Amino acid sequence: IETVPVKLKPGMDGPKVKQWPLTEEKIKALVEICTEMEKEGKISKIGPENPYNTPVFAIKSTKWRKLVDFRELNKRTQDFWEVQLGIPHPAGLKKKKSVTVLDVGDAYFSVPLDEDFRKYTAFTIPSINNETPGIRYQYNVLPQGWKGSPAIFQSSMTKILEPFRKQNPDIVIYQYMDDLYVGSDLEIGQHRTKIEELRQHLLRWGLWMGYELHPDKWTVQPIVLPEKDSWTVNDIQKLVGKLNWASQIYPGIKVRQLCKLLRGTKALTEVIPLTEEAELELAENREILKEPVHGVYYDPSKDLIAEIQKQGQGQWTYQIYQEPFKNLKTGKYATNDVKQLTEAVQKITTESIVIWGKTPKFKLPIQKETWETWWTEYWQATWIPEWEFVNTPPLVKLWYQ
Amino acid sequence: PISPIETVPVKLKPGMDGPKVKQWPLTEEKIKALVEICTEMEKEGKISKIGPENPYNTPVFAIKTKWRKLVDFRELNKRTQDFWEVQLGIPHPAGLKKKKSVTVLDVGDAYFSVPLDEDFRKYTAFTIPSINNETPGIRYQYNVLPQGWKGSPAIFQSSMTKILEPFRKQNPDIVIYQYMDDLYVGSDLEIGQHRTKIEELRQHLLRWGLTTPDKKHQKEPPFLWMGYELHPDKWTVQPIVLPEKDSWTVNDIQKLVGKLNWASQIYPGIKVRQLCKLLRGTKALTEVIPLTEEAELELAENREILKEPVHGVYYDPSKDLIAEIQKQGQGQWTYQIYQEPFKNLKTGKYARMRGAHTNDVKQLTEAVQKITTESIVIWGKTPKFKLPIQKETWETWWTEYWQATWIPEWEFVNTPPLVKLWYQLEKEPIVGAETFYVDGAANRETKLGKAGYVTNRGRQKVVTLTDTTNQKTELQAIYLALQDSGLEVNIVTDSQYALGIIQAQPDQSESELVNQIIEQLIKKEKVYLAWVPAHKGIGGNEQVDKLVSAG
Ligand SMILES: Cc1cc(C#N)cc(C)c1Oc1nc(Nc2ccc(C#N)cc2)nc(N)c1Br
Repeated sequence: IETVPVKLKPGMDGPKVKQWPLTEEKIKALVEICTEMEKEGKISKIGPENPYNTPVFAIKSTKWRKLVDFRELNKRTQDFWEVQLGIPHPAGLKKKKSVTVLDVGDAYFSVPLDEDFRKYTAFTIPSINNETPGIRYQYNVLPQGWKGSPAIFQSSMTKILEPFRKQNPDIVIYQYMDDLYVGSDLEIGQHRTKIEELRQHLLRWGLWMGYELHPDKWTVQPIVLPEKDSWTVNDIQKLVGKLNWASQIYPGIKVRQLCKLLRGTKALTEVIPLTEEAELELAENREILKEPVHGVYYDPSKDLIAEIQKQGQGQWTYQIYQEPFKNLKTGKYATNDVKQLTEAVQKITTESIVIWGKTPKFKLPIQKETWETWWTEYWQATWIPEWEFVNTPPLVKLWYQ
Repeated sequence: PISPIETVPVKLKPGMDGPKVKQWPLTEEKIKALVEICTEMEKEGKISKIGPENPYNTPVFAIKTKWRKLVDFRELNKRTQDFWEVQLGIPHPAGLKKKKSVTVLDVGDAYFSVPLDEDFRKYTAFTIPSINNETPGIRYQYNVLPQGWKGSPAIFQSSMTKILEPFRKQNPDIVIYQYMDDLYVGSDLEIGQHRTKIEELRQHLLRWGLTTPDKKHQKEPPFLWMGYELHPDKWTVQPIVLPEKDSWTVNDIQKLVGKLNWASQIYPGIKVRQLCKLLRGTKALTEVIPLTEEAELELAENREILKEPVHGVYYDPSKDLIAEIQKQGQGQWTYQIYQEPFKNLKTGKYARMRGAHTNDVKQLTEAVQKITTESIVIWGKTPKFKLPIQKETWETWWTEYWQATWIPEWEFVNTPPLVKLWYQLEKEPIVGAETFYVDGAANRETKLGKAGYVTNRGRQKVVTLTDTTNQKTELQAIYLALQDSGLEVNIVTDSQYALGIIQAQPDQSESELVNQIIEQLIKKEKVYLAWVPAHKGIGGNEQVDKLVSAG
């Protein structure tokens, strides 16, 4: 075809991002893959006159697949993939009974890439012990990972799906990066049969989460207040802190009564008996906390942020919000920390996409370097969200279950 | 010669035109030398004469020995495209495989041997001025990589890599390491079968415009390379001499820490901490620093380690790496990495405080993480560790700590001092233990503070502090509960900050206070520590808050 011209356009210059170290086996996989890609005309060796660089890694079940971190490039191309060739996101999508995620990235290998943009897709396979200088390539065709690729292709993506959509008008199909999200209120065998049908449309033309997703079964995790026969002073204090915190998100919470309960200067171990009203308040708060937050609404113009807390014993908790503590969804996830953490990250990101058509920035409770070393080992998506490292303030841990 | 290899396109920076700098008038000596150097270069095709239509210029100078052309590409460099960094790192001897014979070839007039993009040559124009700038100068521009230009390093290396590409394919046995003008070649061929293969290369390089020195102007072991001393089946660091000095300047200590530090890649147990402490406080480079006893203590222990030489072994990609760590003092960790027991591939140290307070267990993990990345770089694989911490100490810490922490394949080795958490806080409040509601206020303006407590057994103390913050007070208030209290105590606070510190089980701090508090927590049999919101009228919070609110 003819190639859609692209631009960063102002005084954002392209990406100059260091290549994180890779294990021997990943490096090999990567040269094996990139020798083929060169063969097929998808990428070309480049010379030193290309100062740009984007990191690449390899990931896995039985075959290795190549993954490129276009996070910066995406950041610096924002105006083009968002405002100049946006893909609208359908609100309908979360409401569906079953959503199936399908990889379509192999499509982008058929469209070529604007010749004057190619320079920005530079990456480096590096070498063990820095012995050799490291093989430099760049993309000639639309790359998987860059949010520009589905921007371009949507014109094509639309023609391919036209009949399927015409014949299935209650099936909602959404494209995010390399994947297609396909939602129905069909019964599962039917939902599943329609997915095969959809695959075959694609097959002419060229083509943690278990199987499908179930967005209509996606209820938030309430902040939960222990029920208790018996109450100690400690227990009330824990309870007062835990509600006093909740007040600053949930409108309607009240603590007065329990503060009454804590009258003097007493021992923590000392038991203290539930009041008439004190009990009344408790259940009244319990009720508020079950229902989501009144007042909090998604602003598409602000970034989505995601916090995660290690709850111990294979459990994690999480919150998505735009302005701090004003939560838009809160949740939960259930063999080693980093693995578990990267699964949660993929889960939370997947939901985030279904709901808002955008990935959250993560606040990860882990040492940067641990994470950078280990994340690629279990990661299995084709996107990579943005992330920063953070120390979980120990109370927030406690206030979520 | 001038390689036939195709050129690399080059371009000025987007909003920029090439330089138009004025040629300062030169002396005749220099005029003469330049004319001389320039004709000869002209005659080998390195530069070509041009007219006065070419409107670009750079300055030329000559320094003495015998004469040398110095061009100043300050403007053209500031004005020329950026490029990719040459090498992303430097190989480590530990990562190298052993070799029977090695040969180090040097490429002659390297840059001048590689062509410059025709389109770019224009901008390299320079001018030999006439005596006292009466008449028009002689104008030349470059046909090859000029010396001092921003692009030369990179373009040379690519060129050389392209030129080697085939030869490597054709000779998978042999190995070549390209750095700058140098090539470093090695094989496990026997000296004559090797020497021949060198030749196929030298001719190979000539076939492409690159000349090298003749068949008996080339070194024999041990090779000196990037501060290392490389031998066929071993390596170590170029020789380290620690000066005997009755008086140490800042500079002297600076250079020593450098050498020791460099030394620590193979000599185990080098320590540099007490020497580095001397460097705190901005002092002149010539200022003499009195050695403390502990620095002196350290300097001799380093001398012992260094007295007899130590070497390291090369890597064998069939066997596993085993990495051992030892705690050699406060904040000081030392490691050695090997494949067969005690044939060390390399050695090293870690001594880094991340944040303000920390504990041995956290430190050990930081250390593991550092060595893990380091191994990916040098060997492409991570090791098996042999750590001085009980699996059960490690288990206890990770599960109950809120950060995700994960270390790969390891084992406990009993090489003391052992890593241990020195106190553990209780999980539930203690019956028959006194409860200290503690608090701290501080006037933000007088900076006086008040640190106090109230208890459920009636006690109340309220001390007065001077120049401190809110943070310090709520910490002084805890120190107090722990001093005045018994072997088991419950302590209630409104500071999340204080809780933070302490919940993390520190055993080391940058605060003197927190170190006092740690001492105390080590003495206790039991501690439980709880938090409540400030100013919410809580039983007991409210009472300390009153007592502590004057000022
Ligand atoms: C060949 C060579 C010589 C010198 C230099 N000088 C420096 C370097 C980086 C070299 O490259 C390599 N050397 C070795 N092992 C090795 C073994 C013994 C000796 C000796 N003596 C030198 C190198 N392995 C490699 N893969 C590479 Br690449």
